[PDB]
Amino acid sequence: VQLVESGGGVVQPGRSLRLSCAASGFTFRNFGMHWVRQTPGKGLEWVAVIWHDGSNKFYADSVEGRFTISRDNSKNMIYLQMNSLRVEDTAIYYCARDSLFYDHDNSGYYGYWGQGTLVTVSSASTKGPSVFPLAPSSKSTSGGTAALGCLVKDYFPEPVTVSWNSGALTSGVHTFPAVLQSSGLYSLSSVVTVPSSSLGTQTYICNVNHKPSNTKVDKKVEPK
Amino acid sequence: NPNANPNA
Amino acid sequence: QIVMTQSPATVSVSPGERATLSCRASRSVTSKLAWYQQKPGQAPRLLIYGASTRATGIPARFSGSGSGTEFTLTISSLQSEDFAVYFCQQYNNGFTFGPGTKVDFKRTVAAPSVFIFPPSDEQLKSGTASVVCLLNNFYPREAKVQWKVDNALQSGNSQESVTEQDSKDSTYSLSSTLTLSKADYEKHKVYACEVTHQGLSSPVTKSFNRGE
Repeated sequence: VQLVESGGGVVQPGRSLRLSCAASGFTFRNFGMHWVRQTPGKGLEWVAVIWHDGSNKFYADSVEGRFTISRDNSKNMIYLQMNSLRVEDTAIYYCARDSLFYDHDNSGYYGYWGQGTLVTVSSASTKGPSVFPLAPSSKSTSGGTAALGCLVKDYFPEPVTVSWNSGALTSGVHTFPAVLQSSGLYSLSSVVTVPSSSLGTQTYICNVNHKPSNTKVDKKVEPK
Repeated sequence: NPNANPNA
Repeated sequence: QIVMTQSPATVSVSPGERATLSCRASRSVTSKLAWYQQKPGQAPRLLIYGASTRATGIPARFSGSGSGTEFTLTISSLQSEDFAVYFCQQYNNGFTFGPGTKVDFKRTVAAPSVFIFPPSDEQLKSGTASVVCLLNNFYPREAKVQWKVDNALQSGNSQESVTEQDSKDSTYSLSSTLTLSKADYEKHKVYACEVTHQGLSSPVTKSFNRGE
């Protein structure tokens, strides 16, 4: 059993998009299919369900009138057409098959999932990040250990890669998951703890690379 | 009723 | 729609221990409830349907019980492979999921190291001030970070980010970023970051004064 989604990407709000999900390794015409979406913030949300023949369909209240689920039993496919997209529709969209075995008193759970495809509804345009120092100081030092880092602010889209001293510095590094700001631009911080002995005789440089905008920044971080 | 069995 | 609530948000388990996760329903869902396991980056995986029935290929240490409004997922002796998030999902009236419960590796309580980073002067010239407060290498995962500007408690103008549980340390690190306009930043003096955690006898405050 193999379910494979694709078709996602980045789109403006108010626009439209169609998703696809190929199904393999089981009798497709004998099962209803579902669309379920996941958000980092609202968790897992059911989207729609289509009968085994396309006969009956049901939609989540948040997408009724804007989303339409379809299937082709001769292609072993299932589609989802999204209309008048809102930024609140940004999620990972999974393909799910109803049931594990057939049963008419046991149905409505998802026996098999797809890997999922990501839909990003944003008005932001591609933009490189600005890199500011998280400079070490007396208030960044605890005992023999100092903290320093970089602030990779206001970029789009994901992801950015951050290294330290061109890969030489690995132990002690923490690159935090990016965060979506009220601007619609992403933002993260990378930090490292180093011995306070070396702040005078060791150069620390974070290497920020944002391939979506061909942006590469090296930033030396020295104490204040 | 969306919980009706959608399978065959 | 029907609301599934899960508690607690995180459970700390050592391999071989018993793990209990609770799922509650707004209204009764009879025995129409599922449990799913999800590891970071991967899609969910079916564990238990109905209320008690295991899926094909799920070890016997996974056991589900419950009826109507209160359900419980049990892992009799936790193993290497079970550190993940666990969602429940009802399919009696509609289809709704619980928020999820993280199961992580238990270790010694470790208080965080609290670090404060003022805004750079390069950023201040572009019009915005970002204040970053770092909580490094702590356990357990729950922590409360509170921003204070001239002793005024700040709410709604900060964002948090948390690492995964570390491979070797089994610790967490947390980031909290207070964002102010330049004009607002220069209207005030003291910028304090106050941290509450189980490993702290009393809350820890790290602060600086603008232009220090």
